[PDB]
Amino acid sequence: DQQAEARSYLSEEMIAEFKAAFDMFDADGGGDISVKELGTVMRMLGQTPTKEELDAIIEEVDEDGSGTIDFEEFLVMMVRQMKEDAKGKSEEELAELFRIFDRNADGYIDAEELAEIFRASGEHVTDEEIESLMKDGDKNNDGRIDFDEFLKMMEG
Ligand SMILES: [Ca+2]
Ligand SMILES: [Ca+2]
Ligand SMILES: [Ca+2]
Ligand SMILES: [Ca+2]
Ligand SMILES: [Ca+2]
Repeated sequence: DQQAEARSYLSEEMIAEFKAAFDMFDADGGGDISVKELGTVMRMLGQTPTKEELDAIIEEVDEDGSGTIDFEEFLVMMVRQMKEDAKGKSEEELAELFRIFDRNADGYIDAEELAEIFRASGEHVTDEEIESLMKDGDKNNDGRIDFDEFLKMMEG
């Protein structure tokens, strides 16, 4: 089920990129990645994992209990890393967006700060538009916009 889902998330084109990586990691070309093969790749990345630590990573994926990671398990592993990064890059955009707007960085975006950003972006925006904006974001009605409110406004 997890592998089927993983598969559906990737394109032919992505799978083949991953078969290639998989094949490289698969040092003996046997079709599945062992604790030894994974360690070589991790050591390479500069880490010092113990055999138990490698065994653990494999368990994250190991749905047939072989103690090794085969291709179907590899994509699940890759897709999990792909979704985590996308999520992490998405959050970084939001944190920094809020940081650009909050020029006096008191942790809140006010109507003036809001205006300057659109101003700076090169777009028109009327005092009525900003007003509408500030009133739809101000959920606790204190006139300013906090990170909680901003997020709600962003992801909508
Ligand atoms: Ca295709
Ligand atoms: Ca192998
Ligand atoms: Ca397995
Ligand atoms: Ca501010
Ligand atoms: Ca508020």
